[PDB]
Amino acid sequence: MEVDIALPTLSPGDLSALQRCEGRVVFLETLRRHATLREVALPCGGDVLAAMAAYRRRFAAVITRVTPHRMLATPLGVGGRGQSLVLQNTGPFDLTNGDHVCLVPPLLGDECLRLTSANLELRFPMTLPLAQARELTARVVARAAETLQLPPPHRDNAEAATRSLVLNMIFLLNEGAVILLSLIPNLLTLGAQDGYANAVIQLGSATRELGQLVRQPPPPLPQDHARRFCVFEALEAWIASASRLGDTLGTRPVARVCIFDGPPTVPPGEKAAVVEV
Amino acid sequence: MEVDIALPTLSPGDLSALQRCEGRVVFLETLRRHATLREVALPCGGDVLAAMAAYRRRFAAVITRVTPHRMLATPLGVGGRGQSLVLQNTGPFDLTNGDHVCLVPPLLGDECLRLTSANLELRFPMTLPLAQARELTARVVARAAETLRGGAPARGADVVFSNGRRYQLPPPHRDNAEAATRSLVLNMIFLLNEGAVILLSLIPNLLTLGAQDGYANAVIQLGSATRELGQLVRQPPPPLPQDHARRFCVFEALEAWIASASRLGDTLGTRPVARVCIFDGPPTVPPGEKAAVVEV
Amino acid sequence: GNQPQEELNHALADATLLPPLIWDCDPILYRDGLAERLPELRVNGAHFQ
Amino acid sequence: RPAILPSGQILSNIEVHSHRALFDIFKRFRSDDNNLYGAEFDALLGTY
Amino acid sequence: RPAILPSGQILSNIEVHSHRALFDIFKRFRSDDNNLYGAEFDALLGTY
Amino acid sequence: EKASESYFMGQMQVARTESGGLHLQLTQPRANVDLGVGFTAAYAAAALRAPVTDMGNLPQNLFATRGAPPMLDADADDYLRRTVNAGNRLAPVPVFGQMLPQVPAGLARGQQSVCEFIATPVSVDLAYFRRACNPRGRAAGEVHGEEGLMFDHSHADPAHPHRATANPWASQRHSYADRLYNGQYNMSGPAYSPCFKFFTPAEAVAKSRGLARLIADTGAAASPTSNGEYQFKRPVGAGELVEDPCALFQEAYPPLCASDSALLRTPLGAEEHFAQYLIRDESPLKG
Amino acid sequence: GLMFDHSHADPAHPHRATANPWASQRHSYADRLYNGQYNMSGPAYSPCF
Amino acid sequence: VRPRWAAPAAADQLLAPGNADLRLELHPAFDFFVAPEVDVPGPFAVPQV
Amino acid sequence: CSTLSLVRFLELGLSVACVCTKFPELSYVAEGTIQFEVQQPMIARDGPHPADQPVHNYMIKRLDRRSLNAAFSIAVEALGLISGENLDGTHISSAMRLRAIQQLARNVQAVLDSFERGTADQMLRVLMEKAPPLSLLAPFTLYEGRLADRVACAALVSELKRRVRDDTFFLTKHERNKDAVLDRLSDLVNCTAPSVAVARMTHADTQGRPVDGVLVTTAGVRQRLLHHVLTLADTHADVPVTYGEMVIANTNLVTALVMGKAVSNMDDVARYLLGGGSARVRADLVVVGDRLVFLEALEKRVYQATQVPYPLVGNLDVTFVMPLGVFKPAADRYARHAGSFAPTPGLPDPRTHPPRAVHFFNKDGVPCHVTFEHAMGTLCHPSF
Amino acid sequence: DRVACAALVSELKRRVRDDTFFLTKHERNKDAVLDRLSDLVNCTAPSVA
Amino acid sequence: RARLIRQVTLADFCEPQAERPGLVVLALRHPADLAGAAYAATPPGKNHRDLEEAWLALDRASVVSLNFLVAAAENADDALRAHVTTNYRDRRTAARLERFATVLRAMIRSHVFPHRALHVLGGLLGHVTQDRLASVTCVARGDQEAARTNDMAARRSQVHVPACALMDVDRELRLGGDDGLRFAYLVFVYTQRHRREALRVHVAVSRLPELGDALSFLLAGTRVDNAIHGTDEADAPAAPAAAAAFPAYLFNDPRSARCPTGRLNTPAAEALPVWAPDMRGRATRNSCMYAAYVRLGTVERVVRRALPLAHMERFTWDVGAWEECFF
Repeated sequence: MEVDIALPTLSPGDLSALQRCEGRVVFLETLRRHATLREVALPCGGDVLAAMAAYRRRFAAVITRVTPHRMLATPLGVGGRGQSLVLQNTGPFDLTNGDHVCLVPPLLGDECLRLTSANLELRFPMTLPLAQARELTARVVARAAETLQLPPPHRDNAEAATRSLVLNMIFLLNEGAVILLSLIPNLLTLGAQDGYANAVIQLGSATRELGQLVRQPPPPLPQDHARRFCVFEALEAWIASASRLGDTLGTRPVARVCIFDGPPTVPPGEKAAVVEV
Repeated sequence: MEVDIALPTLSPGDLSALQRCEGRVVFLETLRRHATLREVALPCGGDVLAAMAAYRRRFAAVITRVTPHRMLATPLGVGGRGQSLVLQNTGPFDLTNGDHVCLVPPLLGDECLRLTSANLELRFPMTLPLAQARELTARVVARAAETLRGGAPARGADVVFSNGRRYQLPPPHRDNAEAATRSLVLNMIFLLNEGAVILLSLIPNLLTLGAQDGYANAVIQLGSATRELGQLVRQPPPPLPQDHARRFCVFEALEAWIASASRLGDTLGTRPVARVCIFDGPPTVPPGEKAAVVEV
Repeated sequence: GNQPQEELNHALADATLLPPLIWDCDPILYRDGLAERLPELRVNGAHFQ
Repeated sequence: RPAILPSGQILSNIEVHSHRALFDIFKRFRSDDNNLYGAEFDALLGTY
Repeated sequence: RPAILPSGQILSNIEVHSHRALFDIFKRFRSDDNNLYGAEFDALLGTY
Repeated sequence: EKASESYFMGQMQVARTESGGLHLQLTQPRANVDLGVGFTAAYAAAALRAPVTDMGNLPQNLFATRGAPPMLDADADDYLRRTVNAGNRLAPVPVFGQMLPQVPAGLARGQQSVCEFIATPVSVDLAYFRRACNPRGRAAGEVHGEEGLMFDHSHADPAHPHRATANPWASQRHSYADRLYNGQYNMSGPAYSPCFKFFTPAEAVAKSRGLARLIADTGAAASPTSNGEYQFKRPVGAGELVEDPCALFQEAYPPLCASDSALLRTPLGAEEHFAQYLIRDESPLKG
Repeated sequence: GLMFDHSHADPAHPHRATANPWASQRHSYADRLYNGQYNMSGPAYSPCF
Repeated sequence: VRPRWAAPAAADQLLAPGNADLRLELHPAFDFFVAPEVDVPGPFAVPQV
Repeated sequence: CSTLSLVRFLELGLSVACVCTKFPELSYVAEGTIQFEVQQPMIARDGPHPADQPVHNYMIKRLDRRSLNAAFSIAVEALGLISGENLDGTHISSAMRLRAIQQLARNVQAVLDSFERGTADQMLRVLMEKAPPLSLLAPFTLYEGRLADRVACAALVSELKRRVRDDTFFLTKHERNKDAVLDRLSDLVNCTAPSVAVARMTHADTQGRPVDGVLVTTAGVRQRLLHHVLTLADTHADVPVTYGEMVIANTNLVTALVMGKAVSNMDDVARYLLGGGSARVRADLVVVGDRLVFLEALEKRVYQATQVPYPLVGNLDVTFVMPLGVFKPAADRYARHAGSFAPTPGLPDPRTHPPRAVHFFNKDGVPCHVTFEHAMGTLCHPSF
Repeated sequence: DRVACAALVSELKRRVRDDTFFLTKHERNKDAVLDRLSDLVNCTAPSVA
Repeated sequence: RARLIRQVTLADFCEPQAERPGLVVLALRHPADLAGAAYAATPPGKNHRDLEEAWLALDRASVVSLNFLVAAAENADDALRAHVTTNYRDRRTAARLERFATVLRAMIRSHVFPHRALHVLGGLLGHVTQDRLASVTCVARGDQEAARTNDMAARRSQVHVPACALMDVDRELRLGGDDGLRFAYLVFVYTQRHRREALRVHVAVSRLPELGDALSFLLAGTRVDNAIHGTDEADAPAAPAAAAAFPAYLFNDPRSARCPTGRLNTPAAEALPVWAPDMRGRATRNSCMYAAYVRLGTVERVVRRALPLAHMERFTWDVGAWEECFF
């Protein structure tokens, strides 16, 4: 399948600028075979949180050719996992070989191929490696939680992010989880005889600030402490949650980079082969 | 895209052992049509967390036929149409037909080739069905945790079933299970406690609601629309001037926790790498025996 | 350590290192107050009366 | 490793897996295994 | 297992025991070892 | 020499794949073998260009290394971190996922080296640093001395028959300086340790069966260091060719240095004045 | 980014970060006299412009 | 916390790329410090403004 | 436009440093070997101690596997034009097809070239790793036969420790003398030993006796040598222009297929056991000592205008050591002259206190000193 | 990469202040002048013919 | 082309001669480990051996056709019950359907949910049967009609789903969208009220790649009445002690009682405030579980046409992993 995006008549002042966008990704809404350019288009920059929430509700598409009439595309993932294509990087950090990439809305705006003749503008999302996209989502959601190079939130959707976060956190509290919660001092004392044990604990740990301020008594034996065991259940639940906490706030990694011959690290603004996942 | 591996000739006898591992998986570094055996090697006594984190920055590849000269591999990530391929199951328990496999390090007692002629070691990761692996990880971690607090060291229920037969979950001291897993249990238990503490610090009165009518009502209201009982998160007290030795900004701690939790969740596998589509064979493949698979 | 920097830096600023000759209890009364390291002085077997 | 030109044909067939005892090495693969088609030799190039 | 026909002669001589590290495996003997005299083969005597 | 190498080239082959486009990737296998008893080639290292790395200073920071049990009063080592990491580059900034030294901006000269510090009694004789010396005092190495000489103390130091050692805190088995820069004591960090090869016997597995083996091994030993803006530790697999006669002698050279700038002036003159001393330059780089 | 920040050390004498706290920070004294976009330009030439 | 002005800062360790004085030391004739956003002189107790 | 400087490996003088033979079945052979035998001479002693028998010994050296490769990507837009699928019936698509096929030809022209400079680079990569430095090589050859007892080994290492630190940089620290350079080059050329003779080299001078070796350098050193110390011998040399051949046929085949080995000169062994175009290339020669070697600096003919570093700029590595705060004994502190670095009158002399820093010159020369407080990174850590 | 340009500019800084005048600082080394002239000639590159 | 799976099995649940090709089949876990994991999985207060009994009351058999499973649930249109009963050849069939219903209702009661007991295979196309022993064959990837059935009346096939259970989403949620390529999800609906509970099945198609909030709103009544009646039979203690209020005022207190690190023992640690987080009987996550879904593939079109049915259109088999829906 090859999504076909039709174009209206264009002035030569912007057609030649659109030609340069040969390896960026756009977000359709329905996967019909044909679709006009006006359809696939997002308003000018605003509320990076809302936009990041919108990328979840639509499936991406990367474009390959730009003819004076017609502009092709490719629906990224609907049935395929090995359609090796090429897409250019537009994020600040240079993405290296091996790691996955995730789509993130742009910061500060200023990335808008404002077309005057057609009277519309596009905002192609930037591409970041997973390790840094996670951190960016963390920073933005924390800042949203603060309000009860950086744009301010809107207080209408930030509450939705807070709701998702607080739900995913609330459902960690289990009658088994308290058993683990009981050994905070037994953990700190273990984080003293060795080096790695102390290394795993952070500095503003938000728990060392607790284990040295409050004593907790032995836990109450739960109902039927003979038949079943609770710590196992709580830990399994926590694995199940944390395996899917990153995506529920940001976006799943959409493709991983593979290059057969070129230099490993590809700089910003340069195309690099890829395979999707 | 099939890569070959130069093989520094070892000896008779050992080469037979290398021939016996004609089905396992190996983690390459980069997709080049050549590679030296010295490259795909890991000290078979190693930290499980770091190995599981490194498994992401590599490519899986299965060892097809081997010869005294070289051995041929086939990567799994990139591929055309997802062609079939053979795989040697090496987990502790069998895997059925029509499910998904996942790659985890040798969490329990380890097995590792010791190629004494070439003086290098190899680790071949286990091959587990999805849910059973996601539960076995929790099993080993929970056993280590129960041991940690010096409580009742045994409960006779550290056992896992799979297709009838009962498995024993070998004792946790065999190779280095008291040392090569400490990192994992620490890094998991700590994050769990930190998440709990942050939540309780943002909502101080959560555990003083109705035992059955308040907490459930709060959860159901939170899951539903925007009432939220006002700022259900009470405004935390104002922090210190960031040079006082006891500054504590709760929100930056929440930020660090989100980041670390996401990172830990991604470096755990649990995203299927293949799927057994065996055909013309016994529907249940026992451990140690090959099994037809199609990559996902 | 519930002590200003000077006592950690030097060795003779400590209020916990008793002098070799004492004529009263003024140094000893100051000693026990630093429990951050469990101190103890044995006088013939009794703490002090 | 396998033969190239058989010398004598066998007049009488029999079940072979019964009489494992008469033979010294025994290998029975299902059908067309992978080892038969390996032509991998090794030898000295020159002496001096 | 010595060579029967050398391809080419070595031009220069050298104390070789000192430079032994360049070579992979080797062996020296006093003079006229008995091992390299009897050479017996192993033959398969009919395929079927 | 006239024929120093046999060279066999195989048969070319063209492997195809798909990547947008079409990647034809040629390949040709080939092999060679030395065919001359004894050596057949040599090089001399005639000229000299600018030192590719800076020869300045950079105090190594331990706080990137783990395995050392911390101090009980967490406020104490918190203060240690808060004061020693201050104003010190390659400080382990906890930027996401690595807790590694941040990417520095701007380079005076080649990649900056790293410095170490080894305790030593004040009454160590000074003349041991004029000539080439070993930072331990036991000048064991391997080339001059059979196995068992690296840590024994009932046998004299071969390079100084006068004493047994020259640095008690840096020679004994399990001594202090050993427990920081040894091979099998799991106290290494991401930063390169310029003295890693001086307190390591792990080559005991690699026993030396000929001086020619060490000779040929030197001059082509793969590089242990990185090539980024610092001297980071590098995976051993990649490597690169580099020459170093140190690992053959385990000995170091003293650079031109003195305990006062007022001694290193164009009228050099005296080399020992008072408590302040001067050390002339006795190194392979006399010019 | 190397010219006005004071966390990345001086790339010529990496001991310190700057060698003159009165001529290196932005809006410093010595800067407000010889900066191209603060416009205290007179008729005479200025070698340090 | 200790006030930076009273406890002397450093001799060399002032020009290090981290400390919180270079950020406020950029004119030989003027000083720059932080103070409560009030009018001077104000009431006795220091307001938390 | 621009041409494409083609180069053939056999024209270069580096060819005489190796024998090259195609072996079209290398992809099949396991680890091959080569067998040497050598027979050390012996001289007759006399007197009390009994004589000895003449010694014999064999040896083998195994091969090693390397490979070359190069990517050749072409794109879809032109792939549709080559195969004629995307071809249209016009007078304009024809020209684009012409352009596409010309591009593919000009591309394959470059990729086929790379397999010559490939060997040109691989030969240097190989030879550079087996040649020990001359410094560590001369005295070891001076001490042959006596490296049995320990004392001779000590007398050898005590001389290696000097040769390393004194004979390591000529023509940069000796620019007034001439015959010292040529004599060092003579030692270099004469310290090695000739390898096996083969009739396939025939690398000859324009007039007479054959060549013996090569001398590869960087352009700068070659320039410094060809105008003060070395006189050009000639300007041409007749070389072979064909490879050799080792093939498996009609006697190696039966043995390789049924047994598992196949010797190269199998036909000779058989027929004995049972009864039974020189080119002209402009290379630049030079005579040194009593030999005749090629003198090249391949930085231009090859390696030029590309992305690979020249493998002749190696890397020396030294480890410096300086004492920080030592205090000399009492009986060694003394001013060489009573007129000392007398401090300012009225204030006491800080030249008596124990020193607490070292001063050393940096790469360029500006001094940068290390003081105690820099050791805080070490002497302030729980590891202590 | 940074490590290359570092040494490049560090050698440029030395090449400026040593070889900006010949046949006036060095009339004794007659051959050094011809050396420099040969350098000057060969350093350039031929254009299209 | 597409890839197939063959699994010999018993003719109890999926009966490949009774139905024509083109309907999804499921793989059933070995029941031994379910019965075992119950022993540790059933919550407090409830029975801990009732699944043992429920299974023993139904006495390898491995596959189960969705056409069969949909009948043994709450939601079903009785026409399909009549079809399954009178159209299956097999003996004792209605009784078995009843027992299977009791099995699934026990499964949800014991907090071992059936979504952890039924992996999904593709749509069957072929079979050879002995007397009460079959070998079904289903696709696993690719599009359905790449196969080749041995019917010789209709070589290719389609995918048939009982229209009684097919719940569309977009036209339901009124997204105002326009039908293009839509996903396909098989969803389960749990409901938990002790001794009065059931399971609802559906087959959902939409363009929504992430169900989540969509089901959370679709099944609002289920989540509501499941969060409150779910903790039942668990002894909660009396009114929670005031010590349970986790103190927050004490974090950035400059003057407060503090403890030297490493000394949580007998030495003077008494002056620290006590806090007993005690959570015994509140709603856990498994208590608020109400639905679970899994992606099936992509679809063009759905038409309804005959017993009512729902023919798919260009189904491309792409099976995904299971998913929880509790929040």
